[PDB]
This record gives sequence, structure tokens and C-alpha cells, in this order.
Amino acid sequence: ASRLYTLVLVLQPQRVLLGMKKRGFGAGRWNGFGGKVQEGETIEDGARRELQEESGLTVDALHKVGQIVFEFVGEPELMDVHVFCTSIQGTPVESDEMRPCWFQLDQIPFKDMWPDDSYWFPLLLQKKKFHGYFKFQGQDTILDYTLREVDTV
Ligand SMILES: CNC(=O)c1cnc2cc(OC)c(OC)cc2c1Nc1ccc(Cl)cc1F
Repeated sequence: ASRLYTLVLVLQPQRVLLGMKKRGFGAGRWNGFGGKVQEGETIEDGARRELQEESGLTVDALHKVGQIVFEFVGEPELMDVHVFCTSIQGTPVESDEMRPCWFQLDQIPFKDMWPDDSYWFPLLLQKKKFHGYFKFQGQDTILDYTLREVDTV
């Protein structure tokens, strides 16, 4: 009972782009860019499409960096999130849904991000690949988790 999602991190040598979500689920937190994979679409094509819809950026080469499953206690559907890292074109676009901002790598706003990010961002920043699972109670509490580095996602 899992649904496919993507998440894209635009990570440059000294900064990362994140978007402040204005509405819907996750509003008020800085996030990568992502959403649901569509019918007939590959996961990677979904990742490229969502980065444009949410940030206005065009990505050619995407690299898969992780897979994280999110469980919300009581909720039937698990989120199977395929995480990718990016060479981009365009300038980030602020829209009604998302306010993008560049962050220096020592200024990541973990306090205003989903709590799981604190666990897997140190891996992302060090160019590691990973598999994770986080079980949440509500939006603020991690009940339990697993996180492992892998050679292949
Ligand atoms: C830079 N880290 C993130 O951006 C990020 C981190 N953790 C998340 C945890 C979540 O629930 C437990 C979650 O539920 C909607 C969203 C998360 C999330 N963003 C995100 C946005 C849109 C999708 Cl489709 C998928 C995502 F993971």
C-alpha cells in the first residue's frame, strides 16, 4: 500500500535550493521539489517534471540518491519517495505555491524542515546514497526510523 513520489534537491558545491511550501501538506516548511509520479511516466521523468512545476527550473541530468519510505501512523498509504540530486537551467520562480531560496551548506534551516531531513541530509551532502524509512506520528514526531547507506539506490 505505497504510492510513488519524487523529491529533487538542487545541490551545488556551496549551496542548496529549497522551497518554502505555501499551502497543502507540508506548508510552512522548506522542502526539496517533488510530487506524485503519474500514470505512464517513469519515476525520473516525474522528478524532472515536478522540479519544473514547483521551482521553474529545467534539469537535464538527474542522479538518484535515495529512496525513503514515510509512514504516518493510522494512515494507510505509505509514501515511497525517490530522491534525486542535480546541472540546471533557468532561475528559481516564486509562485503562489512555493518560495525558493538558496541556502549555504552550513545554514540549512533544519528547524523549519521536516524532522527526517536532519538524518539523511548529512548523507546527501557527502554524496552518499541511502535507503530510509521514517514512521511519523503527526507531522512533527518521528516514532522510529531506519537509515542505511547503499551503493545502489
Ligand atoms: C528536503 N526534504 C523534504 O523536502 C522532505 C522531507 N521529509 C518529508 C516528510 C514527509 O512526510 C513524513 C513529507 O510528507 C509530505 C514530505 C517530506 C519532504 N518533502 C516532500 C515534498 C513533496 C513530496 Cl511529494 C515528497 C516529499 F518528501
